[PDB]
Amino acid sequence: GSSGSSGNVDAKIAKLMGEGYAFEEVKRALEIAQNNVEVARSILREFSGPSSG
Amino acid sequence: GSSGSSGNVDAKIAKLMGEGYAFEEVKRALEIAQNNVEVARSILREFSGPSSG
Repeated sequence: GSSGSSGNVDAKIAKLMGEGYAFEEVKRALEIAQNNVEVARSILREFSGPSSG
Repeated sequence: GSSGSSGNVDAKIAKLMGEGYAFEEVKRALEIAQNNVEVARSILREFSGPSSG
């Protein structure tokens, strides 16, 4: 992506919440992930594990 | 740090292992962290979260 050294936090939370996760879980993921969306998606994947099919 | 665009993976695994975590745990943490030591620490703090004092 165009920038990889911080920027915003709330926009990232909104991003991950759109994947179908609760705000609380997302806030946890962005905290741990040093506020990175690309990285937070892996955290929520582990803590939730969504289905498909 | 000075540079964060991915890089060698072994050099990251071998770093977190020196903290006190097992290979299994470290390799996992790095994969979740998009192979980044700085974020892997926060992940190991969630799967282990060791004590001090």
